[PDB]
This record gives sequence, structure tokens and C-alpha cells, in this order.
Amino acid sequence: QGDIDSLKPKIAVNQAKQLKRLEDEMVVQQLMLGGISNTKAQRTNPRVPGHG
Amino acid sequence: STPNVLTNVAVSHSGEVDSLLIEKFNGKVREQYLKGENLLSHFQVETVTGT
Repeated sequence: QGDIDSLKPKIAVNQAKQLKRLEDEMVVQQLMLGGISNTKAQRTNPRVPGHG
Repeated sequence: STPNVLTNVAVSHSGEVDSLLIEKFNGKVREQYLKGENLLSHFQVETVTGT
């Protein structure tokens, strides 16, 4: 009684887009945190005595 | 004369089991009758999908 032509493949392709969007959003969030967390003011000491 | 000790293979030497003769089954499976009235055969019924 769905009356919808395909329903199920549409729901599947919607789920795929949801997962892809979250995958990209997580990467952007991690880049932002990596940028903001360690800025020479909070760390005060590099991970290895050489790098910046 | 005649036989007077005639051998029967249907009697057990011990008293544990009685007959030593398994009965057959040959189908004869009985079910509830429930005759088919089929009143709905008179009426028109076309299956519909959705709506």
C-alpha cells in the first residue's frame, strides 16, 4: 500500500548520501580541531624538540 | 494327532513385551472436515496494489 514507485532504492540512496555527508563533516571537524588545539600558546612545547 | 505344540513367533519368551507385532499405518490421516462454503465466489474480487 505504499503507492510509491520504488521507495526502497530511494531510501538506500538517501542513506548513502547521509553517510557520505557525515564522513566529510568529520574530516572537516578534525582539521579544524587540529588547527585550533595546538597553536604554540597552549602546547608551549612541540611534539618533538625539532618541529613547529 | 494334529499339531499340539505349534510354534508362534508372536509370543515373547520374556514378559517385558507382549505381541512382537508392529501394526501398520497405511496413511488414513484424518483432518477436521470444515466443508468449503465458498460464498465469496459469487462476488467480484480484483486485487489492488496501493490505495
